[PDB]
Amino acid sequence: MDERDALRISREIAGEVRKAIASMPLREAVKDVGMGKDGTPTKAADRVAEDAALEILRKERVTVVTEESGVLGEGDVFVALDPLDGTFNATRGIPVYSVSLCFSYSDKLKDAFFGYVYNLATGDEYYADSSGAYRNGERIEVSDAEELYCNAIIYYPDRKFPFKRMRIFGSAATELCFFADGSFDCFLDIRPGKMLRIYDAAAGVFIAEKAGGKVTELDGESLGNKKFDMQERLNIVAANEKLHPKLLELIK
Amino acid sequence: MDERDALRISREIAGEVRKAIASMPLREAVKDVGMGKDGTPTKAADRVAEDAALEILRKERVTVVTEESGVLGEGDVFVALDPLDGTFNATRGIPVYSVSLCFSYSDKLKDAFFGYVYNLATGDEYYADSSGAYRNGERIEVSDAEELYCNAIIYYPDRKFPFKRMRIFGSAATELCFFADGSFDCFLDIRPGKMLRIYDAAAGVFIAEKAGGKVTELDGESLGNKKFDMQERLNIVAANEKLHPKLLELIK
Ligand SMILES: N[C@@H](CC(=O)O)C(=O)O
Ligand SMILES: N[C@@H](CC(=O)O)C(=O)O
Ligand SMILES: N[C@@H](CC(=O)O)C(=O)O
Ligand SMILES: N[C@@H](CC(=O)O)C(=O)O
Ligand SMILES: N[C@@H](CC(=O)O)C(=O)O
Ligand SMILES: N[C@@H](CC(=O)O)C(=O)O
Ligand SMILES: N[C@@H](CC(=O)O)C(=O)O
Ligand SMILES: N[C@@H](CC(=O)O)C(=O)O
Ligand SMILES: [Mg+2]
Ligand SMILES: [Mg+2]
Ligand SMILES: [Mg+2]
Ligand SMILES: [Mg+2]
Ligand SMILES: [Mg+2]
Ligand SMILES: [Mg+2]
Repeated sequence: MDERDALRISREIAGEVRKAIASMPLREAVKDVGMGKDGTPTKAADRVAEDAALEILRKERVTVVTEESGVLGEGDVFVALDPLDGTFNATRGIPVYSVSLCFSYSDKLKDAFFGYVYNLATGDEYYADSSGAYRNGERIEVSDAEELYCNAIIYYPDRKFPFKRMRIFGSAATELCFFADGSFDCFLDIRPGKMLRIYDAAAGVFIAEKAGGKVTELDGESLGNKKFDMQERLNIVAANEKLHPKLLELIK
Repeated sequence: MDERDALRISREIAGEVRKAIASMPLREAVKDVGMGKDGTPTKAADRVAEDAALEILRKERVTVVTEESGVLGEGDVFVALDPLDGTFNATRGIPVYSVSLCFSYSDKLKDAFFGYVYNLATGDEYYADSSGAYRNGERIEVSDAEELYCNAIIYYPDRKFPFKRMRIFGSAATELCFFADGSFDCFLDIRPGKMLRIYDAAAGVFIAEKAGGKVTELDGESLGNKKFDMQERLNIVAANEKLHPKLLELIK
């Protein structure tokens, strides 16, 4: 499987997940239907989305690490799948949620070859491959902002900060892309619990890097050894290479 | 002018604002075109929205307090107009922004008779009159949550807090409605600078009250005396009666 196969497969998945979600009424979608393998409830919305995605992915030689159903399959290509990221938004009719896919040539993030985030509410398509990062077919890149007085997405502000603005939308996959295209100057999940799972962030990180962003853990260590398994957890500091170290110092 | 007149006029305005905005490309929309009478730049998108709204409002015996153009007209009915609230979002293709209108029989919020917020990106319609609060025709009401461990919209988190989730979408008009319909358990703008302007909050406050929410200033004081002028500024604590005082204690 190569980066063109991946785009083809992801698009097909985005299409089916969109169909499934849309043909579900809010009152039915918000319902708890079971316990995710991740340890959090699976909403009906999560279930229908994962089903449509898994239906397509089983026809491939891959191992899938997906939020509601855990690890599936045997292949050597590894796929981190968030079938529905921003489920809380989705169930409230709030239009920020996406299906997220990252593909890797091993169970570690450093071997990622394709990242893909499709906003299921707006239809915006983000992906990145060896050629670069795209929003709706157009090349994107991170902003040139050098100042801490900038536009930040941050989980969670636990003190007074210097940012121009702070936002929290409730979907890291999509929010990493907001950073990837330059809409926001930086992205930060600095929650002490390390809440981010591999499928939440893998795609977005990959896209943001292709878009020129520097993306690390809290101390600035590489994300390269982050594993595609249910146990993996992440803190993230993303910014252009000039803003990035200023952020590291700010949270020290 | 009564509460049915206001509904008719607000809907007409929403339709025209959506038309005006949608007919503009992001690259043209995002441009600074002037200085608002509020003291912040007016984007192209802000200007075209305001123009559409003012064409319809100039034909009524009203005084309009609007963000980009300031105070206008001489009528005894006062209208707080945010022609585009969430402009930052709108210019970035982020689908959380609205046009906001509160109508009052005096220049003080205590005499408000109609509240209206129309999401320009999703078409959701929120309003409230003497009969209650509506989302897209359907009656709404705030959540019953009693615990601080709840779903919060808060500007801005500046210390560790007890909430289940924190969200910041960048449009208080819409976010006040998210609270009004129970999607979030509370809404807080506690910024030291007291940043909210009358047209940012008036409608949303009105709708949220009709929905059962208790909505006050920082110290629990009434909002009734808040004036429909450019000088007015607000901090907000909104919740159901049970949750509200717990929040007041939390932020002391
Ligand atoms: N983004 C796809 C459509 C989809 O994935 O739904 C395309 O451009 O064809
Ligand atoms: N991840 C939760 C929110 C949170 O706990 O940050 C959600 O479903 O949105
Ligand atoms: N998924 C959320 C929904 C809610 O808070 O009402 C939870 O139960 O934590
Ligand atoms: N990463 C989790 C937590 C959050 O964003 O609140 C999610 O995307 O929902
Ligand atoms: N919400 C209006 C339509 C609009 O204002 O655009 C209606 O119910 O017809
Ligand atoms: N009102 C600003 C955001 C903020 O200062 O919170 C904007 O949306 O442009
Ligand atoms: N309206 C914002 C836009 C931005 O921050 O890029 C500003 O005041 O500059
Ligand atoms: N633009 C956002 C935030 C702010 O301006 O304070 C609002 O007014 O709702
Ligand atoms: Mg789950
Ligand atoms: Mg998910
Ligand atoms: Mg997730
Ligand atoms: Mg302005
Ligand atoms: Mg505005
Ligand atoms: Mg506003």
